[PDB]
Amino acid sequence: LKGPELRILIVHARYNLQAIEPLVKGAVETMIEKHDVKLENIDIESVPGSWELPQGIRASIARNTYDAVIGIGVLIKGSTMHFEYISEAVVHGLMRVGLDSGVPVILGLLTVLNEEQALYRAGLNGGHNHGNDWGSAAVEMGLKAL
Amino acid sequence: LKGPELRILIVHARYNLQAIEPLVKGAVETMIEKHDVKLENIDIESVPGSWELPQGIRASIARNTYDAVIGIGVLIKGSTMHFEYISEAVVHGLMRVGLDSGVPVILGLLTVLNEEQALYRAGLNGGHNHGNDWGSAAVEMGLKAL
Amino acid sequence: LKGPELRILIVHARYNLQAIEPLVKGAVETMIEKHDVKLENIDIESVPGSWELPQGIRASIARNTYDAVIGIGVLIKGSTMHFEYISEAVVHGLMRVGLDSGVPVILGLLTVLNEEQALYRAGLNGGHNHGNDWGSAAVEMGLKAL
Amino acid sequence: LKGPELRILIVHARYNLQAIEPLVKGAVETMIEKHDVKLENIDIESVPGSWELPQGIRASIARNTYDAVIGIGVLIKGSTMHFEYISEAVVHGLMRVGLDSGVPVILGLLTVLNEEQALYRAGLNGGHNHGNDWGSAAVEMGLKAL
Amino acid sequence: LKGPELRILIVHARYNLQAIEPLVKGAVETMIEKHDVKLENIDIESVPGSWELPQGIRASIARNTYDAVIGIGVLIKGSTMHFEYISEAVVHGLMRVGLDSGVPVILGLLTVLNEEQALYRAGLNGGHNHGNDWGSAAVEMGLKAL
Ligand SMILES: O=Nc1c(NC[C@H](O)[C@H](O)[C@H](O)CO)[nH]c(=O)[nH]c1=O
Ligand SMILES: O=Nc1c(NC[C@H](O)[C@H](O)[C@H](O)CO)[nH]c(=O)[nH]c1=O
Ligand SMILES: O=Nc1c(NC[C@H](O)[C@H](O)[C@H](O)CO)[nH]c(=O)[nH]c1=O
Ligand SMILES: O=Nc1c(NC[C@H](O)[C@H](O)[C@H](O)CO)[nH]c(=O)[nH]c1=O
Ligand SMILES: O=Nc1c(NC[C@H](O)[C@H](O)[C@H](O)CO)[nH]c(=O)[nH]c1=O
Repeated sequence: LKGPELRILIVHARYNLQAIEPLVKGAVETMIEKHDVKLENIDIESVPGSWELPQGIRASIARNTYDAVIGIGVLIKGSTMHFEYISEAVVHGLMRVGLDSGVPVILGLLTVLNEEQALYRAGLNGGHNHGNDWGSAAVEMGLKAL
Repeated sequence: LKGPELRILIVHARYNLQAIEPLVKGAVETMIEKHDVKLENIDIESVPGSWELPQGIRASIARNTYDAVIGIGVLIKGSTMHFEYISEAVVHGLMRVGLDSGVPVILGLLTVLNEEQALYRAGLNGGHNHGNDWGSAAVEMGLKAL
Repeated sequence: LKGPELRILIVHARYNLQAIEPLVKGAVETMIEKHDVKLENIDIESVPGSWELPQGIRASIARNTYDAVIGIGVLIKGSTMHFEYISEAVVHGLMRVGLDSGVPVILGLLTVLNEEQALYRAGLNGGHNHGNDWGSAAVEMGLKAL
Repeated sequence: LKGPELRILIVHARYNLQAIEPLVKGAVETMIEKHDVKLENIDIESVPGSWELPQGIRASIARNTYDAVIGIGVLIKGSTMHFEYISEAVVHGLMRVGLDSGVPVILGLLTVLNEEQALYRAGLNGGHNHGNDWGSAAVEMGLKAL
Repeated sequence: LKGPELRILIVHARYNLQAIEPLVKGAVETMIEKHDVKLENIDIESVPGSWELPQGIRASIARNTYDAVIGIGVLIKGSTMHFEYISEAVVHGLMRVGLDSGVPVILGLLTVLNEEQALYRAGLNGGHNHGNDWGSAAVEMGLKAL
């Protein structure tokens, strides 16, 4: 599946940047190299934390036109219930924004127990980079939308 | 109950295809063989993962007209909280799409602890294929809708 | 409280019929015998499972006019997380349908760990039939709605 | 803070009346004695159970005009998952009704493990009556609304 | 990032004031000192408890115009399930208000097991004041909104 005409938006948070960067890279590279997406057609915005993800995406969806958007963030369990509540709220938020707008929203949210799990799913320490999968999913949903 | 005039949509994810195929088959066969649904009147779309299910269904519901739709996906517990949050979000999502559109959405989502449980509910290893039940449910809700 | 003019709708699922029948009976009998509701004024629809409850109710609410509706279903914990997710989604769904329509929706949903608990709350094995309470609640909310 | 002109609505369920009455009293008395709210300006409706709370409040909010409303109910953990699902649904429902209507809805819902805990929070057995706090909150939000 | 023209709203609850004051201070000081936000351009409202947070914010969002709002509250686990249900409802409520209005809502909600954890995240006893981070997040989201 190739989408030379696809316009993709990527909004990522900045918490746990060590895990986030590889994820964004994987997503971008895969779209470009495996799906012929054009670098100029990929916008990359960022927000402070995962909580801002739904809101950041919604604001951008109103500004420009995209065929698909990927929300990327990394939530790690802490000592409080903060993680549980934010996670639940962000996941529902992302789903709402996609259903409300009609624009496919790909879930690049990692909700892990600790750092190691995040890094692993970002392709480090022998793991598989999940951003790659998200890249392909974005392309696919973008096309099926047209 | 027979629905020769019913138009049914089936959207399934592609994760855990070993479990998904039998489910789709069961659903289709049952509708055709037990309810006189016409093969030509059954559309089968697919999406990457369960997360795309609500969005895929919504997009299609807008394109064409269906009497009922079946969302099929298989979520398996992993090492992180990913499973819990995606499950909760997809289930609420599917319910929303059905209530928003007025089109009956049948739940063919399996949320299991491991592969064996999925395969079992797909009719393998002595289990009962749940896709069959979903097929009948779709037909029934489609008729009651008219 | 008597509601001779009340029009009540009862939508019940068909899973765990052993527990469902007594519940419907209790609800109907109580409304008729204790509240003077007229048998002709009580519609009884059914759907495959609890998941279809919100959707079934919504469809009917659009067709005819009712003063109150009772959603009856029985969900039993199985081996997977299926029970937890369906339960949460159905409960939110029923609440939405009632708030969206302005029509009182009485919760006749049992979310139990096993069969015995269901049967018991259906008035068998020394238990109290909860359908009765639901019957009275429906009548009361219907009147307060007018 | 005094609100002589405030019109307050109180909707309470009837389950666990032993705990509910003290709560309503505390709320009413505090508003009157500490905030100069007029007895004639306080409406008190009731519903069967906590599930009817959101619906009861919504119906009344449409009938008359209020500056604030207090939802009072007592949910006690039983042997099934009933408590968990009803609790979650009612809390979300009350929040929705307030955000939808723009009318402040004060949470006078107790979600406890057993009777003792309820009675205690109702001011009995050495406890502090929480209805009092709700009374003050209602007055405060009602004023800030104007 | 500097926002001399930004208008920021801060709504905080009054429960656990020992933890709330430092949080508000941190937020305000950071915006002013690190982002050139003007003291006159920062409104600070308050509400009784965290439950009133979404409602308070919504009311204010309707009155005036803000570029971003920060919701600050502290919920501590008690002996009942009260904490769990209020937390879930408030977090979803805040997300809704931001998505509904299009105005960025920063989450300054602490959901902790005990006081010590709250104080610690408020910058006391060797901890880092989280209000600071919230201040920067507000400024950032406010600008990206314009
Ligand atoms: O706290 N842990 C995390 C976190 N908190 C930041 C929050 O999303 C937000 O920026 C403000 O709290 C309120 O606006 N954000 C993440 O993306 N991952 C975490 O693991
Ligand atoms: O991860 N496990 C699973 C899964 N992840 C895929 C996800 O739904 C989606 O494709 C992207 O994450 C975000 O768009 N999807 C499933 O259907 N089952 C699983 O068991
Ligand atoms: O599975 N257990 C149960 C159940 N599944 C059926 C489901 O509601 C529905 O019919 C289809 O899954 C998707 O449309 N329905 C119940 O009322 N109780 C249960 O205990
Ligand atoms: O069951 N326990 C409780 C309860 N059930 C009643 C329910 O709210 C309703 O009246 C009907 O079920 C469906 O309409 N209601 C409460 O306020 N507290 C409880 O502790
Ligand atoms: O109870 N514990 C807490 C609490 N209850 C107050 C509640 O938010 C509200 O004021 C009324 O209950 C209903 O309107 N509020 C908090 O901000 N933190 C807590 O730790």
